[PDB]
Amino acid sequence: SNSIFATNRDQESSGFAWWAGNARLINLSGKLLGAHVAHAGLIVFWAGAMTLFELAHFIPEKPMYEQGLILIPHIATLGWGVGPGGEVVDTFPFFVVGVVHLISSAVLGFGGVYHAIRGPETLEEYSSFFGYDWKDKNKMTTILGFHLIVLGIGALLLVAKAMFFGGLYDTWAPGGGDVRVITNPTLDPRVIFGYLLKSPFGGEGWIVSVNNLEDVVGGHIWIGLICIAGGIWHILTTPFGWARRAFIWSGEAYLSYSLGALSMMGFIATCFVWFNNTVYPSEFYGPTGPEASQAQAMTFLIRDQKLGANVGSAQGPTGLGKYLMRSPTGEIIFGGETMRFWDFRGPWLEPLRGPNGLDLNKIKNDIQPWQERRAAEYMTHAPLGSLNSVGGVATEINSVNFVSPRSWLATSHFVLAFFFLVGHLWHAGRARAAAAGFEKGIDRESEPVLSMPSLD
Amino acid sequence: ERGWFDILDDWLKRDRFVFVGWSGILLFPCAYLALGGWLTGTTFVTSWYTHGLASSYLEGCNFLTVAVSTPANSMGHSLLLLWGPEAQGDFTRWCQLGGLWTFIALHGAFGLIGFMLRQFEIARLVGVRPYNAIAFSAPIAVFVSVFLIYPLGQSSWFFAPSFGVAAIFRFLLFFQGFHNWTLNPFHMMGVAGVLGGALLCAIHGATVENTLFQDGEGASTFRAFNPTQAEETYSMVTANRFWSQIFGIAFSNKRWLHFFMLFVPVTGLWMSAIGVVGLALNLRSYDFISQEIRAAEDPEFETFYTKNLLLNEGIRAWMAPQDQPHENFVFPEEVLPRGNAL
Amino acid sequence: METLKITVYIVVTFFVLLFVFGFLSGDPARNPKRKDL
Amino acid sequence: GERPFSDIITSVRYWVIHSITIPALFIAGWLFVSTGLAYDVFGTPRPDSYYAQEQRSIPLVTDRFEAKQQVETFLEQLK
Amino acid sequence: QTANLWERFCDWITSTENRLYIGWFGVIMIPTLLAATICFVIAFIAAPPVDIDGIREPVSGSLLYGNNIITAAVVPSSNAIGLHLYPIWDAASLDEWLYNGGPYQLIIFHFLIGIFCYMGREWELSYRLGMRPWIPVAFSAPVAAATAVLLIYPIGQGSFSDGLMLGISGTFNFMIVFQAEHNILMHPFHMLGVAGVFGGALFAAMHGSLVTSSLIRETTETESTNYGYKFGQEEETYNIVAAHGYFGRLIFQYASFNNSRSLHFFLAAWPVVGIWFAALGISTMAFNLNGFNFNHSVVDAQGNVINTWADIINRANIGIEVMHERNAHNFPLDLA
Amino acid sequence: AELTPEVLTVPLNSEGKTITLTEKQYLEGKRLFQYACASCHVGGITKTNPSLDLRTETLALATPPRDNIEGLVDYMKNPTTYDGEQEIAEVHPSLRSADIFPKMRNLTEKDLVAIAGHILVEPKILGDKWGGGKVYY
Ligand code: CLA
Ligand code: CLA
Ligand code: CLA
Ligand code: CLA
Ligand code: CLA
Ligand SMILES: CC1=C(/C=C/C(C)=C/C=C/C(C)=C/C=C/C=C(C)/C=C/C=C(C)/C=C/C2=C(C)CCCC2(C)C)C(C)(C)CCC1
Ligand SMILES: CC1=C(/C=C/C(C)=C/C=C/C(C)=C/C=C/C=C(C)/C=C/C=C(C)/C=C/C2=C(C)CCCC2(C)C)C(C)(C)CCC1
Ligand SMILES: CC1=C(/C=C/C(C)=C/C=C/C(C)=C/C=C/C=C(C)/C=C/C=C(C)/C=C/C2=C(C)CCCC2(C)C)C(C)(C)CCC1
Ligand SMILES: CCCCCCCCCCCCO[C@@H]1O[C@H](CO)[C@@H](O[C@H]2O[C@H](CO)[C@@H](O)[C@H](O)[C@H]2O)[C@H](O)[C@H]1O
Ligand SMILES: CCCCCCCS[C@@H]1O[C@H](CO)[C@@H](O)[C@H](O)[C@H]1O
Ligand SMILES: [Ca+2]
Ligand SMILES: [Cl-]
Ligand SMILES: [Cl-]
Ligand SMILES: [Fe+2]
Repeated sequence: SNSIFATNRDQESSGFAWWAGNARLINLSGKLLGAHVAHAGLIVFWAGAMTLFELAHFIPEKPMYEQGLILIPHIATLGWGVGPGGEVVDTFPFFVVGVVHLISSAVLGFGGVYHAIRGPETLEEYSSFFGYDWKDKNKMTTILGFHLIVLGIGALLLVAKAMFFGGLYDTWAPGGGDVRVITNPTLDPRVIFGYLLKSPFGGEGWIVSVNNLEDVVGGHIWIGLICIAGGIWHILTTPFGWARRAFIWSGEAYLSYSLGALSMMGFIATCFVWFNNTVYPSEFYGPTGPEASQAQAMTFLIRDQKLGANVGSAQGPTGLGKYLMRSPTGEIIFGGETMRFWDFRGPWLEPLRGPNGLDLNKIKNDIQPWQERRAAEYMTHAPLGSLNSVGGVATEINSVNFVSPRSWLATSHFVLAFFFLVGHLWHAGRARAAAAGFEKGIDRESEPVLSMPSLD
Repeated sequence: ERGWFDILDDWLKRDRFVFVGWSGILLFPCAYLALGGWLTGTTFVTSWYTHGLASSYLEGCNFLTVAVSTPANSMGHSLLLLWGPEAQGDFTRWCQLGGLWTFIALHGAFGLIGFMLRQFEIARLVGVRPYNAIAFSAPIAVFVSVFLIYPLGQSSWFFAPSFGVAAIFRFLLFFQGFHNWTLNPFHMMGVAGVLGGALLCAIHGATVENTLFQDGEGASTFRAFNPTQAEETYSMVTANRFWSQIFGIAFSNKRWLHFFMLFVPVTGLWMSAIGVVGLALNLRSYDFISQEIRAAEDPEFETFYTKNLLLNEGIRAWMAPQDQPHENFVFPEEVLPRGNAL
Repeated sequence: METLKITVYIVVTFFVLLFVFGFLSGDPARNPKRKDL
Repeated sequence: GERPFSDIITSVRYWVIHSITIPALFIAGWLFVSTGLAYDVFGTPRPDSYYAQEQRSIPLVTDRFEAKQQVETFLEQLK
Repeated sequence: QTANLWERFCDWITSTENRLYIGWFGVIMIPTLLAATICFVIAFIAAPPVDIDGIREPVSGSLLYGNNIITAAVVPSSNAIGLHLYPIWDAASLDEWLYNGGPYQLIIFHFLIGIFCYMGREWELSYRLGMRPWIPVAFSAPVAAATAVLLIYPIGQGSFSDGLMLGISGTFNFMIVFQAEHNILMHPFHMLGVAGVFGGALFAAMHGSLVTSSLIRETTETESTNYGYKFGQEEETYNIVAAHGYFGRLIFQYASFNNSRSLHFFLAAWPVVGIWFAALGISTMAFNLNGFNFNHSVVDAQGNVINTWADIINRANIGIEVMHERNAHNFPLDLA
Repeated sequence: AELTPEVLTVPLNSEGKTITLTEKQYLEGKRLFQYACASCHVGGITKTNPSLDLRTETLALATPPRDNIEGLVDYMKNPTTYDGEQEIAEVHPSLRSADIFPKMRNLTEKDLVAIAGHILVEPKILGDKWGGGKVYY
């Protein structure tokens, strides 16, 4: 009664110290449900509260990327609130997204707190549907299937937005970036799955190279159907013998598999926001590193050519062209250190590119002021800056309060992906050792090495 | 009738929360003044008159940029005593002249002596061998060579390290640009001892923790240990087999293992101290003569060694006017070495 | 160069297949304790 | 042989004493700065006292034994 | 039978009786580490100069081409290649491949695969031996650091020509340029790294000295005290209560470990976490989120900058910046 | 040293008329300069064209003269090349091109005067460091 150890919420009952206390939940399906739903509330809370904070701080006439925004860029990329060139025409859609997430987080938090402290601690006595045993392989694949179906619907919501509810922001739209309705999504599997077999190295870039919204939307049509089909599959089947023999079947093992999965996705997202300027439009996120470096070469090409330079024939100090040179396969590219960035592609630059690379005739005659503007802007918003948000190279003096959203998003998600790989190793190794029965140490009376022949 | 010395010895060595000892008579005042001097200086004291630098919270610096900075080069190696001929008893002028630097360096030195003496004294009273004291000789060699011998070989205390986070980073880059200190094999042995010591720390802790015997039922395994137990808490035999098969060799002797954990970082720090003693005299490992002969004759010959000297030349030319203000360097823009565009 | 490329592709494929089929071959049961895994 | 810190800092007597002494020390340190006394004890320039209005040169000490009088001269050139 | 012959192979691969454990991770580790080592040794001795910065300015890295052990390196692939994969079979000739820094890519990619498999192999053998599984978690710290400087940093900057150069002086070149371009000394993750390795060395010496200090007398005055411990003996070889009694008096009682399991967890955790943060420092400065910038942070009443030590660091950084790769920049900002 | 009325007194026009800025004016000018200009003109240089800086002596030799409030205010409405021959509002932020440089959209006459006063006062404080670049950091 009046005893501190009288509950099962201590090391004495559970075998786990307070600093591993959430492991006490492994076999308490009800409270563990509470923990998960409450945690979902925290995610949704942040999405809502952070959007309202961003909107309250938002000056619509400054670029988003001058304002430390990462969520409003996500909403704008879906075509909400913006017009030609990414200009903000209406902030109310940002407000709605923020409010509805914040209100929804209250419902999730309510259910989480209920299940965590007031509801039934285990679900199995209460419901055969919601109860589960981690070692019940069929129940596990059924719950996986439910969530696969939910994820497929989610992918089809993006498609629905792109095709029937206003479209998406298209940085590549002919005549300038603009919101565009996608009517011909790419369904050809040779294109969609071709992305998955591209090398991740330079000039290829695996799926990070996706460069048009038709492929994006068609890809999500495929992922939607694949996930719904796989979900139906896993509700109607149980694991084959070869799978049963290959895997560890425990809650901690399943957690470890998902940690390895999320780590991989985190590293992928890091590269996506660093290199891709289609689903991360530079109008909202700022230029990529490659983009800003190319924009500097473009800027001084324009300036020096205006002064009378023949930029095609100008030999730089090394013997390579000061402004223009060849890639290792012959394409005409910008010179200087930005020779490394010749795989870059962006809508302000492509009008100057022909079958042989950069076209000297177009460079001499057809560079428009909006291209000079965009190159100057992007050169001066390169994703370089200090931890206290002093923009520029590390030797820059204080003045410009700037760190690119691309740098914030790349660094955070590398840090997170890395620790999640560590978590995968931790929990995968522990799940193996626990399934085999030696996660608490070596049995003194049955030490395996003592029964092995010496090595020499 | 015992005798006042023995009665004092009794009281000094009483088993209390903070052991005092004879060594504490030296240790506690000198450690307290060194620490108190650093906190006082970094909170309130400028470096305007010695360095042309702000250096305190009072002036607007933060924890990374505050320092107690060295005296001006014109002070030479003056002890800079409060009552000495420079400050002449004026506490305010003493602070403005940099007296807190020698205050901290000298009380710090005698405090470190007091601490090593404490290690000896406690070991003798408890009855253990004084290896902890012996290992501490490495921190002492580093402090003495870096904060005392190095400036004593140079023109003045000005070129000792200043006591601050960013000030120390400046000291690192100064040693790169002027001494090419990374090229010095005594620094390299120091690096090996520090990184090798950290490696030994990690691998030994990890090995013990993953060869534990199951001595309890808890999934958290810390509770299954008793300090008075006779038995090893982990399997040396299983650990030895694991590393033998993974890496090719393994410890088999626990005593050697733990001596080696002392030997590696202690020896490394001792070697780095020797190199700094050379740098006190500008006896640098600055160049490889054969490389310079070849590069001077052959303008197509380039190595990472010649590339780093160009960086050093940049460090010296661009940092010296503000870093050595007593020299009154004026380097017109046209003489500054620099590559294309930058 | 083309012969080298094919050779390396085969070599890489060979070792990767050994790794995948190896770890598929009932690896949980290859431990000194509970082998009914 | 002395009382554990956890007994001391969870006692009413400890907090009666230190509810006075800790704020008092905090306020005295505050005033040490806000009255400007910290500047004059340690000889730290106020924001308007690093340079005279016309010159933009550092008052660096160059004389070991008359450094005290040299600082005193650099300070008289401010006002 | 195929299934029997394959099971015999699996039993040999995973055998706890091989002098060096092979295992399934070892099936990948052994060929990749051999390829990387052989290429590295040959290149370090004999490779001709390499145009690291893509400006037709080849840097000599090998011993036979005028280097010693301290200056030699295997030089990164050309800036003209950037992040493109440059295998031997994409070159017109070995001569071209060598000029452009082909060996570097072969070495680093085989090495990285090899050390990741080395880490998995540490998990694997621990599983075969009935050990607990987290030694590879400790090794993940150096693996993460190697991956940061050989893979993540060049990806972020768009070129393997900016990855760690494989030699002693090449390492220093990488470090000095990095300081100018990221102010890594002013980055808190590098500071945590330093605490990790300074603290790891300190705690190694501390732990080593305390155990050595309290060895139980088991030898005569002639022989090494090391003979007082016999491999595999059941009893502890030092008096941990004596060791704790010393260290608790050296500082104070509750600052000292009496639990050997807690003590050894701390010894593992401190350097490992420190190096995790070091690796994350490089891996996030790879995307140009750089060290603290307090350049001109202190300003007087009129508006004059009052320099701090941060500003003196900045002057050294500028000197490095303007001099490095002195023929490679044509435009005013070094943006990668 | 202090930010005095004398330091804050700058040429209003080429004819020799002066204006004494308030401390609030100067601070507003500094803030607005950071908001709209420092991405290219930090420290008095010009990142996208380093040949032209914001030094008073450079502004004095521009056509029309830009070393005074009215000259700088006019420049922020209708910028020209250094010789005055060509209008460059299409590639330089100005009130005339506030449609394509949206950070100019809400700037009042008072705001332009403040920005102009910051540009003229700053070299009076910093000397050759204004427009000096990294050599003077
Ligand atoms: C995402 C964060 C998170 C979540 C969702 C949980 C959830 C849970 N934890 Mg874990 N825990 C966490 C982080 C988390 N924890 C961390 C960081 C640590 C290390 C300190 C631990 C250490 C730990 C231990 C040692 C134990 C748990 C236990 C539990 C479970 C029972 C809690 C209980 O009985 O408290 C009772 C507490 C109260 C009744 C106080 C009030 C608690 C409520 C929930 C606060 C709600 C606040 C919110 C603003 C209300 C909004 C209302 C509105 C929506 C209407 C529960 C499912 C226990 C368990 O496993 O039980 C079987 C257990 O023994 N946790
Ligand atoms: C994906 C995560 C993420 C990213 C990329 C960003 C990015 C940004 N934020 Mg947001 N934010 C986040 C999550 C994130 N935030 C969360 C969780 C909160 C709730 C606290 C907020 C609340 C918030 C506010 C209130 C504000 C921002 C602002 C910003 C901008 C300025 C950032 C800054 O100065 O940081 C400074 C950097 C630090 C403080 C460094 C933190 C270092 C951590 C502690 C390292 C942790 C390592 C790892 C996680 C732990 C490992 C431990 C190990 C033992 C396992 C930048 C765009 C600012 C803005 O400009 O808005 C318009 C702003 O005012 N954010
Ligand atoms: C995945 C999350 C999840 C899961 C698996 C459960 C599961 C359960 N809940 Mg809990 N709960 C949750 C979230 C969840 N809940 C949330 C968010 C709240 C706050 C509203 C609650 C508040 C709550 C209370 C107050 C009670 C339960 C109870 C129960 C048990 C009986 C439920 C039942 O029979 O419904 C039958 C099914 C229906 C009535 C139809 C549900 C249709 C829903 C409302 C709409 C679905 C639309 C769509 C899928 C939602 C997407 C949301 C997404 C955008 C985030 C069962 C174990 C009961 C219990 O434990 O009794 C002992 C109980 O009294 N839940
Ligand atoms: C959340 C997603 C998810 C999860 C966790 C599972 C989990 C499972 N699936 Mg299901 N599946 C899913 C989605 C999912 N599935 C979807 C959406 C579909 C429809 C396409 C299916 C269709 C499906 C079938 C037909 C089968 C499974 C089966 C299984 C079981 C064993 C699978 C296995 O061995 O994987 C590990 C994968 C391998 C062993 C194959 C080799 C893997 C290579 C070497 C890895 C290469 C990865 C590469 C580097 C990363 C991307 C690059 C690439 C694009 C080039 C396991 C319970 C099996 C089962 O028994 O079900 C009853 C089974 O037969 N699934
Ligand atoms: C462990 C105690 C201790 C030690 C070793 C030191 C050491 C030092 N102090 Mg610190 N100090 C201390 C405690 C200590 N201090 C305390 C408690 C305070 C606060 C009051 C200070 C406040 C302080 C200040 C303000 C300063 C110092 C300074 C110094 C340095 C110069 C000291 C000096 O020249 O003394 C000289 C005096 C002696 C050596 C006394 C020796 C007495 C002899 C042995 C008597 C011999 C008698 C003989 C046998 C009789 C013969 C008779 C005949 C007729 C036969 C030196 C590093 C100075 C400094 O750091 O400058 C940078 C400085 O300015 N100290
Ligand atoms: C279990 C547990 C836990 C956790 C918990 C959690 C995590 C919870 C969550 C919770 C939640 C998640 C909650 C939420 C809530 C929310 C709300 C309550 C909201 C509201 C809103 C509002 C009210 C709004 C308003 C508005 C509008 C409408 C408009 C705009 C403006 C404003 C904003 C004003 C812990 C850790 C403690 C531990 C112990 C156990
Ligand atoms: C949306 C989109 C798209 C599409 C996409 C897709 C269609 C995707 C798919 C994807 C996929 C389809 C994926 C998959 C993956 C897989 C995986 C990831 C696997 C893994 C595996 C594992 C992990 C295994 C392991 C193992 C081994 C190896 C040995 C034995 C044992 C075990 C089993 C453990 C695109 C790009 C067009 C564009 C953009 C948008
Ligand atoms: C010099 C001198 C002297 C002495 C003085 C003294 C002895 C002083 C002391 C002083 C002191 C003794 C002071 C103190 C201070 C303190 C402070 C200022 C603190 C702060 C802290 C904090 C801020 C914290 C932080 C943190 C950490 C660190 C970690 C965890 C987290 C946290 C955040 C909590 C005499 C008179 C003899 C003579 C003349 C000269
Ligand atoms: C994303 C790409 C997806 C591509 C499609 C992937 C399909 C994967 C099919 C997996 C087939 C598994 O095939 C599996 O191989 C080996 C072959 O000995 C068997 O492994 C067997 O090895 C030995 C006997 O030799 C036994 O000790 C072990 O218990 C047993 O499992 C599995 O029992 C068999 O089922
Ligand atoms: C109409 C009378 C002529 C004198 C008054 C009008 C021009 S005044 C003139 O304004 C210019 C910017 O517009 C500046 O270049 C110049 O310095 C300023 O004096
Ligand atoms: Ca209990
Ligand atoms: Cl270089
Ligand atoms: Cl360039
Ligand atoms: Fe040990």
